[PDB]
Parts: sequence; structure tokens; C-alpha cells
Amino acid sequence: MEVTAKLRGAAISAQKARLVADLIRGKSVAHALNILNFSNKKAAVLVKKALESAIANAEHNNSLDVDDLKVSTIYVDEGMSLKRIMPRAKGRADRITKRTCHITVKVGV
Amino acid sequence: MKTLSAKPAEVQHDWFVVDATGKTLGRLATEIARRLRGKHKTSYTPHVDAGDYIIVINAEQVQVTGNKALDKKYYRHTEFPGGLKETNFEKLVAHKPEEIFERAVKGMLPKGPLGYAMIKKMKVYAGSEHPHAAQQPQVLDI
Amino acid sequence: ARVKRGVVAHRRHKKILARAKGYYGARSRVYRVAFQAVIKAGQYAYRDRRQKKRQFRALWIARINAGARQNGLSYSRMIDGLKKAQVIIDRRVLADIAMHDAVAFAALAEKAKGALA
Amino acid sequence: TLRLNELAPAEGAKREHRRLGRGIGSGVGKTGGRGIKGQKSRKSGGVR
Amino acid sequence: AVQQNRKSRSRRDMRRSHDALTENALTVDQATGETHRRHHVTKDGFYRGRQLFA
Amino acid sequence: MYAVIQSGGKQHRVVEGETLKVELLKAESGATITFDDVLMVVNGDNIQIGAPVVAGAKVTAEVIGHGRHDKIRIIKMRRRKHYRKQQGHRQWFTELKITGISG
RNA sequence: GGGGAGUGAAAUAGAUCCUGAAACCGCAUGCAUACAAGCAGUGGGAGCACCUUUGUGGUGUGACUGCGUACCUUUUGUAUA
RNA sequence: CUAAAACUAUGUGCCGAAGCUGCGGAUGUAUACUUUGUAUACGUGGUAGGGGAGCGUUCUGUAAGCCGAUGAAGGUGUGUU
Ligand SMILES: [Mg+2]
Ligand SMILES: [Mg+2]
Ligand SMILES: [Mg+2]
Ligand SMILES: [Mg+2]
Ligand SMILES: [Mg+2]
Ligand SMILES: [Mg+2]
Ligand SMILES: [Mg+2]
Ligand SMILES: [Mg+2]
Ligand SMILES: [Mg+2]
Ligand SMILES: [Mg+2]
Ligand SMILES: [Mg+2]
Ligand SMILES: [Mg+2]
Ligand SMILES: [Mg+2]
Ligand SMILES: [Mg+2]
Ligand SMILES: [Mg+2]
Ligand SMILES: [Mg+2]
Ligand SMILES: [Mg+2]
Ligand SMILES: [Mg+2]
Repeated sequence: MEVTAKLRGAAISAQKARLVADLIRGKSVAHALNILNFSNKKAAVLVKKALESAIANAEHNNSLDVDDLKVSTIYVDEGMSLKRIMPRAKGRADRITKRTCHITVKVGV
Repeated sequence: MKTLSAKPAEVQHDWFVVDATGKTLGRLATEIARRLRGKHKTSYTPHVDAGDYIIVINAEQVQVTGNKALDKKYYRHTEFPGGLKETNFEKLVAHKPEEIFERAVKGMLPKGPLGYAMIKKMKVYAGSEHPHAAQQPQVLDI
Repeated sequence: ARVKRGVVAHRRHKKILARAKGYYGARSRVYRVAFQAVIKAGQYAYRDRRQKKRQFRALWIARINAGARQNGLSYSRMIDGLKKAQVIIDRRVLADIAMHDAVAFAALAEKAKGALA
Repeated sequence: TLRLNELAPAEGAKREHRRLGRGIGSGVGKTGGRGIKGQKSRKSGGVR
Repeated sequence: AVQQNRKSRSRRDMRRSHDALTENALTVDQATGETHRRHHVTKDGFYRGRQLFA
Repeated sequence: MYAVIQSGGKQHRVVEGETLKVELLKAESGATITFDDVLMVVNGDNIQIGAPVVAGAKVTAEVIGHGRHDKIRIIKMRRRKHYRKQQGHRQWFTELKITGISG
């Protein structure tokens, strides 16, 4: 039985969050929390928020002990982009996308 | 009834040893290529290697006719701007007869993975002795 | 009577893209590329219905040649002798016999030999 | 046999109007009977 | 200056095949049971049985 | 014990109990058909090669029934010439079951 | 932001809210893939996996192998660089 | 590749195309003949272009009918003609 947490609308592109998601896939939640605590990645903070949320969900809503929970599934999807204008030289204009992402974490016994 | 392919798991490779002393190079290489490809069997399949192993002994005693010992040129290119290199039949047969047999036979074989697998089964030795007595090759007199 | 071409066009594109399952990359996802891939697969299959008969006949002939050379003949003389002996077995059956039954093929080679004499 | 469901025109009375530029299979496709690249292939292409 | 063909998704992933991150070197400190980065001070100010800012 | 028979411009090596597809026949789905132009009968050291037909050999089969093969798409396309043509095809076969080989 | 609880016929009807396609981007499973040269298919074809069956069955994959230079337009003529 | 795997001459076989034949199926024209179904024959590569026959989409009548919450349209699979 997997317990899920969804961090929707995190202000970071999926390509960057996926590097952190790949680091903790299929690991103990203690090991994953250690890995996320000592990373200098901005995505580590958001993935830690989502993962500790999933652990809290498993304990409160499902009565599962944390000592054997495992990161049984994690993936990062794209979210709604923000479209902005950036002026360029000579009157040209470029379109900037501010990319967001949705993190899904599922912990399992 | 449909036509059956030889299964690679039931292909039985056999070992043969042929003596190259005093034989025409190309006229021996055609028979070697036919044996290596498996063209002499009724289970012959163009996408399967069902050929035999062929040991060539006394490879440095193979013969060419006419004036080819001096006129037959072997070329290489090192892929460097002026790197086309040339050797003789008689220089290369006194230095690397195995390269002579491999060049003669590889040109009479298919060019691809199966062809490389087929060329792996030709074992060429310049002397009278080979190390495959454990395989007990039979004397194929061509 | 304004006609919206949404359901029918979608249906046609879905048909073409279903005939493209297994192709690499855009060739299985993108309709413009998938449609050319599918038309070309069709032309290839038309041409290869013809090429298959040549290929299988050449296979039978190689196998008969091997079997006939195991019996002191060659494909040419064995076919000539079997045609001089009124035998009308075709090459597919002869190749099947050569591959699966060596004694019957030796018997056929004996017929061809006796006719060539 | 006298219903609004069972009334037909005579055979040969109606023909389908010809529609150009509707694909290869119709036989009047790409150019629609006009040929290639002349004054007569343009819009309003006849000479007086 | 610019590509002549769009790069396929497969070659793009093959380029990113070297982009993975590594974990850090972590050790469990014995004087506090804490987990810290190896050869680093803890966030409580401990390192190898020595205290900063008591 | 196998025999070579002729059916539909094609030759078939059959053994007893074999179920094989041949070109469409007119015999109905319960009829038993007979091949008397057997070309060769092999039984094991007993090989009869007909020249052209084995004298008295006979092979009896049972018409299991008729069907069609799976659909073939025929596509013709001349590039740059505005010509495309598509056709479907399913070939009729009769499925026979070999009951007996005399030889 | 989410997980429960609750409302509701329905909550992947939860407000970016009917339906929710494609391109495009993830994750999981099966098979293939690190000695091999090209319009990426096609004809054949071993092996493996899963379903089923006592199948000459089905579904996925596809080692190896023959053949094979996209489409459109315009042209005497285009793989056309 | 050298008493050839060259050349000249001669012969006996064989390979070889979507050509021809075999088997099965479709179709155009014509002729017979039921009087519209079968035979028989000849035909069935095609651009521009000419001719013939159809599919599907929205809307009107038929329709105050018929199907539909025991689930329409739409979407996504599968099987089949
Ligand atoms: Mg036309
Ligand atoms: Mg034009
Ligand atoms: Mg002009
Ligand atoms: Mg004109
Ligand atoms: Mg991927
Ligand atoms: Mg829903
Ligand atoms: Mg919705
Ligand atoms: Mg390999
Ligand atoms: Mg020009
Ligand atoms: Mg020009
Ligand atoms: Mg060309
Ligand atoms: Mg171009
Ligand atoms: Mg180019
Ligand atoms: Mg042919
Ligand atoms: Mg023809
Ligand atoms: Mg016919
Ligand atoms: Mg014709
Ligand atoms: Mg025509």
C-alpha cells in the first residue's frame, strides 16, 4: 500500500527537479532524507517538503511506521508555464517561459 | 508444408584441416569460403552460419601463378593524408601469410555481422602444426 | 449547413497512425511522417510479394545443389536427369526432402543418374 | 408506395455536380481539369 | 551556427546520460550520534569532540 | 509414411492426420476428396518415385472447410506524378485433413 | 500544495472546476541493444516474455539476413546539394 | 583468375523477369442466353485530360416515428466485414 503526496505548482523546471528525483528513487526514507538534507540543490528543498509530507501522511492517515517505509515511487511532471516578454537588442523581443512542475512521491512498506 | 530454416542451436560445426602446400591461392580460397559459409549442407540457410571450422596449415607455401608473386599488390590506407601503403605478395607471405589468406577469403564472404562470424572460423597457421588437436580436425583434401 | 471536419479528420489520422505502430520516433507519432512511412511500407510489401518467390526458389535450389553434390551430381545434371526420367517433383518438395530425408533424396539422385546414362 | 420515404426521381434525371480539388481519387484533383501554368489556368482565365 | 535538423529525443537523452548527481560523503558522529558531512562541522557546532559557541 | 500430392498448381508433402490449406476447391465441407496422381510415396526403405505418377497410390483427404486468408493491402504510388491506388485482397483457401495414404 | 474526514449521484465534478483528443514530457513492466555503417521500412527469421492451450494459437519484442537514396512542386530530366 | 575465372569455335545442361504457363479471385467491353445469371472471347501500366460508379460529413422532410440514465454524442482499446 503506497501513500502519496503531491507538490503541485513548484517554481522550478522539471528537468532540474528530475536530477534530484533520480537520486532517491527506490531508497529508504531515512537515507533519502539524509541525501536531501546535505544537498545544495534548490530542488532538494522541494522534494524534501513533498517526501516528508508523504511520510506524515503514511503515519497519520494510514498508521504506518516510518522505520521500514521506502521511496517506492517518485516522478516529476510539468506544470503550467508563465509566459513573459524579454526585450532584446534592436527592438527584437523574446518569449521567456517560467516553468513549474508537479512532484509526486509515493512511500511504501 | 513450409520451408524450414536451420536453427542456430542445432547447427553442428565440424573441424577440418587443409594443407595449403603448392595450391593456387584463389582456387583454394573458394573452397574454404564455401565450407565456411555452409553451402555444402542441405540445412543451408542464408541468415544462419552453419559452416565448418577450417584449419589451414603450411599457409606460407600457398602459390600464385603467372608473375603474381611480384605483381600482386596489397594496399592499405592509414587514413592519414598521404598514408597509402603497399606491399608485395612475396613480401607479405614471408611476413604475414595469415593476412594473405584472410584477405583472399574475406573478399569471397558476405560483408556484415554474419560474414565476420564466418571469418572467425578460419584458423590459419604458417607451420605444419596447429594447436587445435583437442578439436580433432579431419583432413579435408581439396 | 456549416460542416465541422473534426470527427472525420481525427478518425482518418488515427487510422493512419494505428498502421504505423512500431516505427521509430516521429514515424510512429507524427502524422505527416507516419503517413509517408505507411505509404512506403505498402510499396515495399507489394514489391516483396514478388521478391519472395525468387528468394525461396533460390533457397530450394541451393539446398538441392548441396544434396546432389553429396550424391556425386550437381544441380544442373540432377535437374536434367530428373526431367529426362519423367519425374515432375518441384523444387520446394525436392528441397524439403533433401533437408529432411537423405535416403529418399539418394533414391531420387539414383533415378536422375540412371536417366543421365 | 406513396410516402415521403418512397419517392424517387427517374433514373438518369439527377447527376452529381462536379467538385474540383478534392483529392487524387476523384480524378479532378490538384488542378481540376485546368492543366499547368498558363493564362487559361488562372482565375477568370478565358480570352474574350 | 545552428542545427540543420531537429535533434531526436533519443540523442538528447544520450547527451544527458552523463548528467546524474552523486550523493555526498556523510558520517555519523559518535560524540552526538548526529549525521554530518564528512570532515565538516555539524550545524550544532561540533567537530571531532570539540565545541564551537557553547 | 508421407506422400507428395498435387493440388492447385502446387505440390505438397503430406502425412496422415495433416491439415493443410490449398487453393479453393468446389467440394463441400463434408466431402472426402481423393488424389490419385500421387508423385512419390515413402514408407521407410520403401520409396516409390512416380515417373510421373506412382502406379496405384492413392491419398484420401477430408474437406474441413473453406476460408479466406488475412487481409493484404495493395498500395501503388508513383511519386511526383499524382497517382495513388489502394486495393484490398483476401485469398480463398480450402482446408483439408489427410485421412489416408496407400502408396 | 497535498493527505484524510465530510458534502454530493459523481470530487482524475474541488473552483486553472462538463467532456478532456493530439503534439509534447514523465514513471513502471516485457523484450532488444555497447565489433557495428546509410530514407529506418519491407520479405524472411532464431530466441525470449506473457497469455492461453494441449494450437500448424494469440500478444509484445526482434538477433541475423535479401531488397530498399522521404514527400510535394516544377521540369527534358530530381535522392538531389 | 594463367592447359583460366581470358580469347576463338563448337556442343550438352542449367540459372535467370511483375514475359509465358498453372491454380484461385476480381473487373471492362462484346456476343449468346436466363431474360440480368452464367458461359465464351478479347481486355484491365499510366501524367495532362475526358468518361462512369460510389463512400463519408452537417442540415430539411419521412420523424408527435425509432433508439437512449438498464447510459446518447464524443474519447480511448479490441474483434470483425
Ligand atoms: Mg487525371
Ligand atoms: Mg501549380
Ligand atoms: Mg508550359
Ligand atoms: Mg494551357
Ligand atoms: Mg524515456
Ligand atoms: Mg472522469
Ligand atoms: Mg475537467
Ligand atoms: Mg554485441
Ligand atoms: Mg528550373
Ligand atoms: Mg532546368
Ligand atoms: Mg534518380
Ligand atoms: Mg531538398
Ligand atoms: Mg543533405
Ligand atoms: Mg517469376
Ligand atoms: Mg502477365
Ligand atoms: Mg484465372
Ligand atoms: Mg497489362
Ligand atoms: Mg488503368
